Amino acid sequence: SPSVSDYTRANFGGLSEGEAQFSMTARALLDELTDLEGKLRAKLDRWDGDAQAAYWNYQKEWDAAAKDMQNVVAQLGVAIREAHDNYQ
Repeated sequence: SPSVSDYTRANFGGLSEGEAQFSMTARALLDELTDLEGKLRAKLDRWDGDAQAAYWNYQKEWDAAAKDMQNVVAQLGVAIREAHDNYQ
């Protein structure tokens, strides 16, 4: 019943809403981890040697996982723009 055009605009609306939600979730996670790293580093000098070594390995892992979310939303944003025929 609706036209091809009606369904097409509806689909681009959904893509835009989804992209914005995934972007807000990625930004929220980055803020929370940056805040935690500040708190942990305050007295890192007073930790046991083995625990200090653990920190550098575990920090590396949680930061990489967060960075991956951010890369995914960047690529999705570009793909959606080009699907709209917008190359600027």
